[PDB]
Amino acid sequence: PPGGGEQEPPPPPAPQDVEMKEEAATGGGSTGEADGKTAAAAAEHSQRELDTVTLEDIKEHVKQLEKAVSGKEPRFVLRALRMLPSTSRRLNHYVLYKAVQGFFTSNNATRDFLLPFLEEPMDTEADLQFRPRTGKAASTPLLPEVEAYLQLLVVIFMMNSKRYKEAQKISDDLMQKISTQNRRALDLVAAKCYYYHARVYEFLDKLDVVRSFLHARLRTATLRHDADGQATLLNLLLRNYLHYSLYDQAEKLVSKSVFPEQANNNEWARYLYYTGRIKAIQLEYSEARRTMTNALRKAPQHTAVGFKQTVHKLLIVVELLLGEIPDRLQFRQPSLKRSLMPYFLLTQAVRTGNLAKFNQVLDQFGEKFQADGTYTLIIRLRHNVIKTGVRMISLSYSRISLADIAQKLQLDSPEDAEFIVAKAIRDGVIEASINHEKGYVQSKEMIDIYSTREPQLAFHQRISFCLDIHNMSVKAMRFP
Amino acid sequence: MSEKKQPVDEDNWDDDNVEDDFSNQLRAELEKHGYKMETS
Amino acid sequence: DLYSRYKKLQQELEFLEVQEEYIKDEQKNLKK
Amino acid sequence: GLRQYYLSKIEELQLIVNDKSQNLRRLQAQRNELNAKVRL
Amino acid sequence: YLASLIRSVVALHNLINNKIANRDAEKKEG
Amino acid sequence: DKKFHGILDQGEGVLIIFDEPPVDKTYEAALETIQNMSKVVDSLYNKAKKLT
Amino acid sequence: MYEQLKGEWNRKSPNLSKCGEELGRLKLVLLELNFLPTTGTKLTKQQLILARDILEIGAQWSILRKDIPSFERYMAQLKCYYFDYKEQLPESAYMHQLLGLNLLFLLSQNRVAEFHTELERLPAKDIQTNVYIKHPVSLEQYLMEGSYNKVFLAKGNIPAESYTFFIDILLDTIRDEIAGCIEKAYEKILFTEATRILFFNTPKKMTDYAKKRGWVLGPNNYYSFASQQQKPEDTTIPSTELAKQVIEYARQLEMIV
Amino acid sequence: GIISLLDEDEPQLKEFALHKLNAVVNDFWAEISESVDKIEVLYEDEGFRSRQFAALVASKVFYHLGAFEESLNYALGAGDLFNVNDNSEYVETIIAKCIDHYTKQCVENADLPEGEKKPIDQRLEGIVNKMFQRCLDDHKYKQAIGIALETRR
Repeated sequence: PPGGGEQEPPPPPAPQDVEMKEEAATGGGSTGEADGKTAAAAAEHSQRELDTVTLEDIKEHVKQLEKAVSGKEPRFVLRALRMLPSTSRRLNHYVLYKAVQGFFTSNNATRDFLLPFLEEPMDTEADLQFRPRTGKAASTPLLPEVEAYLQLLVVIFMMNSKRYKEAQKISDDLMQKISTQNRRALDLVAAKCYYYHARVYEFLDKLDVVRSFLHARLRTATLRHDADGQATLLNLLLRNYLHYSLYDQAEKLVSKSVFPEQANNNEWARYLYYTGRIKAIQLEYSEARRTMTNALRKAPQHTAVGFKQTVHKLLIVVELLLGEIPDRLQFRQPSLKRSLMPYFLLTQAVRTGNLAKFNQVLDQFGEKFQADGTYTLIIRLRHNVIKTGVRMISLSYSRISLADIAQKLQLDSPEDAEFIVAKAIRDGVIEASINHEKGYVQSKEMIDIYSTREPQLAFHQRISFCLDIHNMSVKAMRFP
Repeated sequence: MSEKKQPVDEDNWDDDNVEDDFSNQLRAELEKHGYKMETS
Repeated sequence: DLYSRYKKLQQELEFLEVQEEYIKDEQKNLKK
Repeated sequence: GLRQYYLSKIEELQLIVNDKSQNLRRLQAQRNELNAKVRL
Repeated sequence: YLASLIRSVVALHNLINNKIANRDAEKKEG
Repeated sequence: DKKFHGILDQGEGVLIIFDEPPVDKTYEAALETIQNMSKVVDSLYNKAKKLT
Repeated sequence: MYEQLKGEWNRKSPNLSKCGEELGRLKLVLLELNFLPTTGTKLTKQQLILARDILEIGAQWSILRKDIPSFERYMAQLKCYYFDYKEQLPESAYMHQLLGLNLLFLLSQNRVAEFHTELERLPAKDIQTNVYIKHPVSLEQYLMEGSYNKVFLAKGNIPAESYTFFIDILLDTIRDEIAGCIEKAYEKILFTEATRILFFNTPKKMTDYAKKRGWVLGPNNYYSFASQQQKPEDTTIPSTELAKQVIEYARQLEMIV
Repeated sequence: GIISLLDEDEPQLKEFALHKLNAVVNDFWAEISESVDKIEVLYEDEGFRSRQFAALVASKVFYHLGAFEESLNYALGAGDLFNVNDNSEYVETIIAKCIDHYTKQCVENADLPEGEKKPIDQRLEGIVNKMFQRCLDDHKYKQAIGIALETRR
């Protein structure tokens, strides 16, 4: 009781200090300015809801003795939130439940008491037509149930809480969704709950009847609103279709839903990456690396970014497949350095011409590549090792025996050492001829490449590109 | 801010190119020259 | 009456193209 | 049906309202500025 | 190619010259 | 020592002599502008990137 | 239990008067129930384990009679059955030898895209285990680089079943390929060296290739037509295209947009 | 290949493929992305007696394929087997583009219907007045003058 009564009594009110200022300012705003007048294309309540997801990601950790959040639920759920003269008593009810935690004891919600914390939208003239309240009054309890996820006989409490929000989601899909942004501000509440709708299901449940419900969700999308409904319903469509073998890749080629034209700078950034791997996994190399690069330089400024630990790995998988390689550790971190050393040792073998050096990696770190889920692209680098090597040898040696190149590439056979060189010319790596009767492979010396048209093609790509950024500097300037 | 919906979870560059060339090739190439005289 | 919205947003597109061409077709003559 | 025959484009004939007004603004700000400098 | 490269940087320096006159007056004037 | 330029042959001693002032003025005096302009965009960080 | 089928299926009945009765037996499957995966009644497997054993052997004789369009009919239906998350046999003595059999014939079908989208369905069953499916993916791997002799060392290594019709198409797509790769910049080859680079001692099959393409039949000789002289020295093809591009530079240079 | 069963032209399977396309065309709406001919000619090979039921399932899959107009035309040929489908959540999809183009065809008509007119499809034009009845039916009538004038009727 002294170790309790000095360390337990400040966890109730100082969260009550900041929760009368963040979602009470959201409840004070997004009931009267999302159901109210307007929250326009330049709104604040979405970014305010962006402020009330991230703060509560790392806010709550403990099972909430002293009712420091276990008493917030009997506070924050007895809410009509209809109009100002009936919420002037509710502005007292933000303080009337504070002494319920203090003078008395509330109901400590420890893994059992969430069932009398969900049935309240009948109590004291509550509604569901005001879904700028009730979609947020879903998400204000729907987040902290599932934020820790706590995975011990809880899943049904998360489910029935989603079912009441799914009842709000059907009223979203059918009933009066126009110019109140009832779809728009709840497409985020659709999108943000889907990740809590998935990590429940990616932990212990199925995946696929939600997909047909997501097709029914994609049905009404772009069918009433063409803003942030075309965007988040397609990355959340793709998120396990890539990991499954179902159709979902040539469908997304001819699909019209490729461009929502705006997706709020962070869901748009990874959007070019989930379809960036689709061209990577189905052999479309050169088209992929520009939507892989564009999916990199549109991401914000966080540090614990473990998906960015994957895109920097994957972006130069396909560039090893094309030949080009940048320095990958050019932004090396204390958390990037350990995530590069098996994969950086791979491209060490690629810039060399050795053949079973590839085999000395693929037995040492063959298990690591299957953890990242990338092995099926790794296995085909032996075509690109041998074309790197045959370009390397033909440029160095001019008149080399074909019964010498195989011993240097440890090919163990001169009789197909002619044959890779045949496919080197069929692909077009080296030009010159082979004296198959003698055995030497002669190469012609290069000639005046300066007086060829091809450096103008190095220019014309970049003349037209540099006039574009001068035009974009004009088009983005005179907003005043 | 800083949401990032998580689905899953000079001094440096020139020597890395120099690390690429002699990665496993004659690191302390100092004493083979003392042994290459009587052989070659 | 979704078609009242149709016709008024049609008037909207029309007069907005009006104003856009009016503002647009001066950037040369003003300068000259 | 006939209800789903003319609704999808009136949904966003309202969204296509202020684009051309923004065009008017980004153009006319500079246009008025030019007229003003000239008569100045 | 050099002269067009210069054209992009100059208008970008002009872009900040409008972002100095956009943000530093909405709190001042209103 | 580049006081004279040419080539020497080993088989029979043939000195193929050639000369051209190739070009120097056009490219490297336009190349150093690029690294001057790189430092200008670097100095744009000290009035734009810090500021807005 | 409505079978009508358990007498003449294991023994060879080569194109006899069974197949029309077999399809009429597959007709009497469809009166009773659809081949919809039957999400309810997991215990009733006679429509699932007994009926699909008819459909997997129905794809087996579809290659022995050279019935190619009807072969991909049954194998696509078998793919829609192991898609089911309902618990079945995980495999049998056939599932490797049929799924990887589709991998080996679509190899011959000249569509490399569907060769690689199979790889979602079995991550570990290619390298660390399931050596009978290592052999087809390593084969097309060996067809990817220049290696041809290690390909026909795998034509000395056919472990699982016969694979006869697939490697014989794999003969034919290699026959024109060497007849394609005889056409590189070579010198004179006598009538022994490139005579044996495919798999021929001395038939008249070489004249069937020597009159198909060039490298003329002569005194123990393949004549080289490595001219490549006609195409260069084009100022005109730039001068049409660049005169377009230079005005295109001046469009987004002076005219305000 | 849940539609590659159409390789058999025997009329019993041609009448079983429609018997099956009722509850099996639901899931793999992506696995049928390339089935125009095996629906149009299979809808003209009278062994498949429910010929417009195949056009029904093709309009099911092609709107899913984003081929709104291919699903649209397969709704056109889908006869009364589609024209009665009017009030649901996915039928409203392929009953957007139909009059989305019929309304402009009839704009051109009521502008000048004298000669050289577009071919009245009777199923593109069929559900037009049939849904004008819906303008009567559920007693919503302001949207009907706009339907008529939009379709220039």
